[PDB]
Amino acid sequence: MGKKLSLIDFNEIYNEENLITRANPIENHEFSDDGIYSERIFGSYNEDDDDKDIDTIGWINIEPYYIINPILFTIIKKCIPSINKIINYQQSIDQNGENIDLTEEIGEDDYIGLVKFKDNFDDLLEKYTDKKKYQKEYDFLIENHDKIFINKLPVFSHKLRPATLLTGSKGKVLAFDEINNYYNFVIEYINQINEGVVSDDSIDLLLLPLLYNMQFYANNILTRIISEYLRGKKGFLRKNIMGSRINFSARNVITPLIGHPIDEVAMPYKTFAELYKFQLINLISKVKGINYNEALKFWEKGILGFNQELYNYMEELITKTKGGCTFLLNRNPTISIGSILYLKIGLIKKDYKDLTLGISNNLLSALSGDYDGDVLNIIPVFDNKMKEHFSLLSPQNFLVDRNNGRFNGDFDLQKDQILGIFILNN
Amino acid sequence: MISNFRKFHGNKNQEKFNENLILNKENESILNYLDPICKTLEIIPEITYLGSSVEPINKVYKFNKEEKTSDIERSELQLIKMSFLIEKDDKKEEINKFIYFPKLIDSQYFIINGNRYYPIYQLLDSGTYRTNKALTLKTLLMPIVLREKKETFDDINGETHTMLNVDLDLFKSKVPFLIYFFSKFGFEGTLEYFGLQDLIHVLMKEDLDQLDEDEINDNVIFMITKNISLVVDKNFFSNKNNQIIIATLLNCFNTRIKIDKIYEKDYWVKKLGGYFTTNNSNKQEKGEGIILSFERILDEWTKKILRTEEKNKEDIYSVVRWMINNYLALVKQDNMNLANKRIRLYEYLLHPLLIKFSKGTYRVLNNRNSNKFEKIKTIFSNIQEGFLVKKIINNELLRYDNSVNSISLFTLILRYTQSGPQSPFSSNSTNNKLRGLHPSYLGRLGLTSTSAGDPGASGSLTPFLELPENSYMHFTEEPEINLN
Amino acid sequence: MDDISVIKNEDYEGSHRFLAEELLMPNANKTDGNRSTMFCSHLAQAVTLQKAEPPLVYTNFENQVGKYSTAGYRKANSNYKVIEKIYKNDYNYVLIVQDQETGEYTLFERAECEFLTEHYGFQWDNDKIDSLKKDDTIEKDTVLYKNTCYDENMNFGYGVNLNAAYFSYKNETLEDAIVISESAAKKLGTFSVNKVKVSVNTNDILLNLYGDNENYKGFPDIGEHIKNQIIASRRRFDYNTALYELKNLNEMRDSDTPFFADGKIVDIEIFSNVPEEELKVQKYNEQVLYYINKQKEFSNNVYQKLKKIVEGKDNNVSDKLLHFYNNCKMRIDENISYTYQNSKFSGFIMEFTILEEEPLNKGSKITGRYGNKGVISKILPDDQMPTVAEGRFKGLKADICLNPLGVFNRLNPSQLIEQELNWIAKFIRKDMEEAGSNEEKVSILLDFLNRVNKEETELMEEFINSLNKTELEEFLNDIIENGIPICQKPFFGNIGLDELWELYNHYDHIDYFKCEGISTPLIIGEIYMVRLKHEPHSKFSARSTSFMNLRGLPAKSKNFKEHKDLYSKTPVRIGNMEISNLSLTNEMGSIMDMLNSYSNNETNRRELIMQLLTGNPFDTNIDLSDVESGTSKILKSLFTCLGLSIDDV
Amino acid sequence: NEVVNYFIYLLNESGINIQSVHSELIIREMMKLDDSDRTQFKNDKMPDYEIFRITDANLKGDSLSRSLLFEQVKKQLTTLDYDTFNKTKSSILDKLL
Amino acid sequence: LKEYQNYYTTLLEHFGYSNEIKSIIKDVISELAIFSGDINVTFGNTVS
Amino acid sequence: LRNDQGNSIINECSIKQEIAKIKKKYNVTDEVMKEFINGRELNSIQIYLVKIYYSNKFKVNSNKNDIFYLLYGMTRELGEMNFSIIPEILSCAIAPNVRKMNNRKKLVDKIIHSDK
Amino acid sequence: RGLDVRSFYINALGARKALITNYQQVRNSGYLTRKISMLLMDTKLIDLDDCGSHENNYLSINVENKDVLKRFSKRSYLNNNGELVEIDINDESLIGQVIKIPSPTTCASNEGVCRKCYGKLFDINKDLNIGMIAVLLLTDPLTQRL
DNA sequence: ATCACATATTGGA
DNA sequence: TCCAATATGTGATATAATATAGAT
Ligand SMILES: [Zn+2]
Repeated sequence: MGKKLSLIDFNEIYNEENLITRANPIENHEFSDDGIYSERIFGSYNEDDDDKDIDTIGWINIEPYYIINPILFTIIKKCIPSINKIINYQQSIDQNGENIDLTEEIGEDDYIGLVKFKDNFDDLLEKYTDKKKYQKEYDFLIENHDKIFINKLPVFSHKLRPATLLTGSKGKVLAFDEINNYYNFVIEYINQINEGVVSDDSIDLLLLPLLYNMQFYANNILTRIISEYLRGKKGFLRKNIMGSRINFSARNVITPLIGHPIDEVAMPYKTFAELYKFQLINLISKVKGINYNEALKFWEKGILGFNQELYNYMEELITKTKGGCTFLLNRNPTISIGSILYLKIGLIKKDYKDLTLGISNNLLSALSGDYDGDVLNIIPVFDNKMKEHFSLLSPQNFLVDRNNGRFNGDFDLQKDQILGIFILNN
Repeated sequence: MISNFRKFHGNKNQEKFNENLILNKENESILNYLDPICKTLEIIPEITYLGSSVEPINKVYKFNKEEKTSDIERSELQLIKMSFLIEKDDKKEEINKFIYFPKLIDSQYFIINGNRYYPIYQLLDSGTYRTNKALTLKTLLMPIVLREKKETFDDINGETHTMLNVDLDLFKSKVPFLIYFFSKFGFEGTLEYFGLQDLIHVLMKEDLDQLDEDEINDNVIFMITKNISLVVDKNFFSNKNNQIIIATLLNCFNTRIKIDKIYEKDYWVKKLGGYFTTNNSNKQEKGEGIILSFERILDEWTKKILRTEEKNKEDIYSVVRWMINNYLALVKQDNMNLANKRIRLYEYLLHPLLIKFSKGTYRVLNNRNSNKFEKIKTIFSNIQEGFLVKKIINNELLRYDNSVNSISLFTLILRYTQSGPQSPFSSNSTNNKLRGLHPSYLGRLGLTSTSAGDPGASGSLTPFLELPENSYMHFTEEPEINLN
Repeated sequence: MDDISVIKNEDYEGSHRFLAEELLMPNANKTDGNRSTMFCSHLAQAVTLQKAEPPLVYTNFENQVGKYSTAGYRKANSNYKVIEKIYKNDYNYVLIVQDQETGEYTLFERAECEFLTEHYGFQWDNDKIDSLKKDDTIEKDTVLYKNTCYDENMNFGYGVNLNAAYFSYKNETLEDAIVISESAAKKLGTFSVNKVKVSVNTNDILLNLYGDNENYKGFPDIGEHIKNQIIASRRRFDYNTALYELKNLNEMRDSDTPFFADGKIVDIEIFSNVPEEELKVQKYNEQVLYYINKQKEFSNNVYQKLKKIVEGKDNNVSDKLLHFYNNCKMRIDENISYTYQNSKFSGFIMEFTILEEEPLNKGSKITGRYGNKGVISKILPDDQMPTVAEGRFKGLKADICLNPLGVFNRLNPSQLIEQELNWIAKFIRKDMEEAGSNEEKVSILLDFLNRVNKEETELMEEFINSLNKTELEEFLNDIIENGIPICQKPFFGNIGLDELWELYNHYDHIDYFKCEGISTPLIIGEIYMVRLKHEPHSKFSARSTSFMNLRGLPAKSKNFKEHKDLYSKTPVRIGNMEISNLSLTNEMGSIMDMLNSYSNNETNRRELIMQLLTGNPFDTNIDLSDVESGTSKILKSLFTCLGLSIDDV
Repeated sequence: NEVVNYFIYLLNESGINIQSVHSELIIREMMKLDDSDRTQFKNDKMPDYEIFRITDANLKGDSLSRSLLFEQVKKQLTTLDYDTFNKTKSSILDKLL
Repeated sequence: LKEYQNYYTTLLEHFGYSNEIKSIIKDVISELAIFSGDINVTFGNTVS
Repeated sequence: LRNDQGNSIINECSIKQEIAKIKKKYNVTDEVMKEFINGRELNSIQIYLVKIYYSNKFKVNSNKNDIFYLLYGMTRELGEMNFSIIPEILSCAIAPNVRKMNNRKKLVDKIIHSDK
Repeated sequence: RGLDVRSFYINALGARKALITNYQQVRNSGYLTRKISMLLMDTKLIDLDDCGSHENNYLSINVENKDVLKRFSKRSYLNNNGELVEIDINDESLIGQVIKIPSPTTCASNEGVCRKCYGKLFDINKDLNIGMIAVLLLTDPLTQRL
């Protein structure tokens, strides 16, 4: 009950098998198994035999050096201003070569480096934190002191990072999202930092700016993951977490239907056939005494042109189903009540050319739509329990206007029916 | 027969379309628009523009065993030869580069990669268009914008006056135009360029005490500092358009100043360089490079399309003088009046080549401690025959023929759009005015031809419209304001 | 504001320079701006009609629009002499000609249909160019090939003329819908052309869908029509599966890839990178070899016949002719290699042009010239429709019936005006027919015209005086039966309310038609109807199971574009607003089951498909697993890379 | 007390016919109790509360799902300005995660 | 005609908002609509 | 885009229906299939023959147990027919060191001349 | 009767205004309804007669005109005896007065709204989600009217 | 590019 | 000396169907 955002320590999750050592993705004209597109770790794009889920996570180990956790970086930036000058390393030299900066215009804490920053993090935090405006952030940093510095960086599956090895006449081409570049960059840096012995003293100008640039690249990785993969209409949050592309869906034009109940509609041949295809294959396999693949052959032959046997099966299914082969009809935009209606199929149209959902006229006002040709979306409901659950969207439940507890005029007579009744009674 | 009478009535109709307008796409030639873009590279002193011409297309096939390949998709194109000459350290090399360009088909279409693409006229302001607190002139690459700021300055007698200080926002910095003019000509040369050497003077406090009361009665005095002051004639101050220059001059002068500093051109160059960068040692070089870039902002095509007198079209400084002295009148002009607008066709097709050339020349100008000849070669290293065609298609500058019927007169031939390269229109809300209709559109632009997907961005020209011949496809021969 | 003050009504007197598209709309003075904008969009949304007719009520600016639009007709601007004619197919040939004046050589190609985009195109009337033989002469103005929109005398018509009435047919006209008779539905038919490419490699082979045991044809010939809505089908060949799958190559199997299209073939072009000898060996691709040899023979003919013209130094050849000759010479040249999408392709690639006649169907949109959009609700027998049984006009039936509720509210009075004028034109024509004197007929006609448009009256007087007596009799008779042209210019020369008042008070005999079984006496009259591009086939989609994305979630495929599928199979998106509306039902478990089984979870999807495939067809009850959804896995991985992990409290 | 009256008066001015109970629910969801406990309404006097705008209401609220799946994901995950880590309240929209 | 809705409302209150009375309301709406179509086709409506 | 799932599910359910038919027809228990499968390894020629027999009905599944069930069903149905050697071929196991039979010109030409 | 060229310009300008308005409202309506629906999605209802809400805590409303009285139907109010009693919309005695009413905003139940604070409409709308009903009822007429 | 939100200087008081 | 105003800069964010394609 409920959801809580929690910080995670990658040290418990890390698996040595999912370790990337090669920054260059291509090796001998094929994708490297030690790169960011590793088929052994992440999986294969078009192979069922690999059997690697998208949940698989990869790791880049920056040991023995450490880095600021990017997600917390922003918070730290408010507690310790000008942290960027502190983590970056800069030193000047004389003609003879002696360090000549003399610290005339810079604070003693600035330009020390990321390693000095980690060594002096506590006292610097006490120096630059302002309680009045950042006491809560400083407390959060105290509570999560372990998560502040990390040595391992995660990289998500290559199926989410599109990578195509296309072949061109003049030259081969590689299509990748920019995020990959950043990842690769990090790897390269750590390699050039680890090939040199860390115990042996080396020039700081060769090592510390590399760490600062690595931190910048990791910050950009996090920012790009948020700004591309996880935010907006394009983002996985709005697109596929709440919404989704739905199988067993149809899109049909609307036309007036006469002489039928208000919740009963006429459905064209092709749409009902494809939407209810598997049930029809079951029925054919039982009726004709053949296996399911031959029933699929018969359905394939019947979807081309009108077949009387297939339409007889369709009407049999419409009549004998318990719930009644019901569906949900929606008109975009669904900005009003009654935009989505739980309706029932009562007739399968006998003409292959006719491809129009026959909807009742009284249903127009609830849908807030007209016969302008705009397409309505149809989602068939199969499960009986789901039928009883979505029956609350039936026209009967919307007959009672929820504002006043009275009869809803949206389901009453339209203006033409009103003219007819008025001529009759007045 | 009824058909006979229909044909007779149709042929006897008095009102007839302008055939020349229908086939105006035939009139446009690629070389005339291509010459200025090639000339842009003459910024580099070594580059010399020999010229551009169409290479003969009369080539005939010959039986070969070379195993040549041909694409299944068919494209009808023409080839343009561009000839440049580059000389470095008395070593000269002649460079010839060929670019493919769409060839007109059926007098109104192009065929590229097995697809029917039809070009579309774009509607753009002629020059000096008005935006909120600014006057803008659009050059080929960098637009020149002048922004006005309402400022208040107290008279020496204590009576405050409200004036307008105008400044340029070129190179991402708000610099007064007087700074540029001071760096170019000096303060004395700047006053003489505007012909104001008799009207404005700068003098010492003791000299002010020496001046008689009649001169104070005939002049307006603003003390820059306690030590030095400025005097401007009252008749000059009576005009607000002249008050603009005085306000800019007051904003330029600083409290820490010297008479010899005002006389020093290097001080103005240093102030400009300080506007752009804070490094004191290279401020002079920064200002010099900025003045060079300012000289290079103007292009010859912009000179030609401008309707002002050629005396004001000699160089960029003349254009800024013309704008500033007529700023109050030019600012009070309608952005949507068709007389202030024009239509263009082939010009927006050549813009990617201009962008590529500008990238190369920015590389060469900013190159440090390397062989100049090498970078000049890199300018034309990857120029390929299919570059222009690919850039035209992929950038979606050309419109694919989505026509559903045979009627093409109103869906393709007469289609105008505000969107495109150097777009004055965008999907943002404040541009709503551009979507609307203007009374000057009557008799020239269709009133109900807008598209429902993006209202106001698209429309159709009236068939009875006649553009003035030899008027650069402007709607009107002369602009809205005639500067009487 | 006062800016509009610049507009002077006196300056635009007797002028139509402000009108553009609206020029094709009669009585544009009376229509509102919204309906006019709708008409301007409809002109683009219009489709070519097989039975196009010139408008009965016209503006006379229409023929100009037809002339200046160059996509429908071809004109040989100079005088030409036919040098030669060479046949690629029976439907497509090429004419090499020479300008008699300039001396340059030029080219003219013919074809049964022209394709614009998608499935939109039109048929041609190639009779004028087909009458031309070698050494014939083309004049300075000649229509070599024309569209169906243009008639014999180059009159241009974008739609048909249909007898309409404002009627409420069993509430089938609610909102705005149209019920049309079958006879009128025949007149509202259009063309559908499709350019479908099927690519064959060495792995896949074609199937004997067309022909018998002796004759192996995998695709229809040029003259043949499509059967079973399949242009072809291909099977991948592998030696392991060859023993059983290759047998019965005549019938379809589940492994085959089919290609869907419907109509009549009119041009096939095959580009082959395979050695011709190997094709000679293969029996299944024999038809491909035959058409390859046909193209090569046509190119050999053009080379042999135009080498003297192209390679003559003292000769001028048009760039089109030169490019055509060069392409054919490349095709006949050895070591020729074809590339598609900048890539050498295996096997061959076949491009088919398919043409069919598609009629009016339910859901198809037809509109008038005044923004009166409408969707065809019912196509009914012409007998089961309003028929008049009183007076001289007995037996007349209504071709279309329109909604009469909000005609005034739509602010489009010109619809009613056109209907009224054609309705009174019916009476004028009947009065002409009853008279036995030709002079009396022309007197009645000139009277009515002078009452409507005076300039048309003067022009018709001149035209009648110029005609021969037999030609005048033909004119009168065809006017009596087919209809009378009436001119209502858009802005100046239109017929207003007072003119119609005068017309109605003069013709006292004219009154509403009393129709069978209908109490209200109504008016029937011809108005112009055009067909719009939007149709039930345009946005129809039906997906059950289709290709899954790389992320395991449903996504669209390009199969419908490549004609590999019959319907779109495009997945619908459940929006966030749709989720909010569905949340009215407080059964979030059922909504989550819907989304998981249809999209998010693979295991639930497989379970659903298995339950529907085997079990009780009439009572379907499913039990779903609680395995985490793939969307939840992707979310978990992304947040893990962020450094955060959502955990339930 | 005055925002409900302003809402009803503006509804009458616009002609929109919606019962005031639904409008009261709309306004109730916008307000946030400083105590964040409904039981304080049982006390004698009205508890401490603060009414927010519709965008700030769910962002400054205590539900993780309706805030993460709505607007400003970046500022929620990077900064604690919205106190996102402290949110623990449940929602039906949680099942979509 | 304006009172028709009221009747329906009272109907919903008279039978205790039963599901059956709601079904009957929907049936009455359908039948009345069919008869309205009949009246409209037999007794024509026209604008001129 | 990867391949669609529905048609593969159709084929797999057809295979399951066939093995259920086989189990019901001969009253097969797990012990009888164990007797037929006792110490039996996968044979390429055997899976090829199984593909050939059911080539009109479905496509073979990857699970070896399903293929062995289909093997027993094919063996029984072929034994009902006059065919005799092929069931025994299915029952036995192939040798790991498979040796291709040298080409028999007399036998090959006799088969070529055969009317079948 | 006809039109003039100046009148035609005015008419076309109005039509362009209408199209621009439609284009912008297409974008605005979804945003507004999305915010309100996302906030009110979690509104609930419980079957408890009395939540213990204080009578003094019941907020007040001014019966200024007839429409304000029309807004409150199936709504409770406190008489001068001190007992909760239903409101009858037809009675005009309440006009010109200020009445304190049990309100959903003053509900003291954290689990959900009680039967008293929602009113007698509870049993009618208990089948569907309440906040969604509310947001739809507010968002449809407003956007359509605009 | 519109709206919000937050700093940086600066003329002003 | 301080400060509120101005100004600059930062940051989120955006409809609806749809034609593709940088030396030897
Ligand atoms: Zn309560």
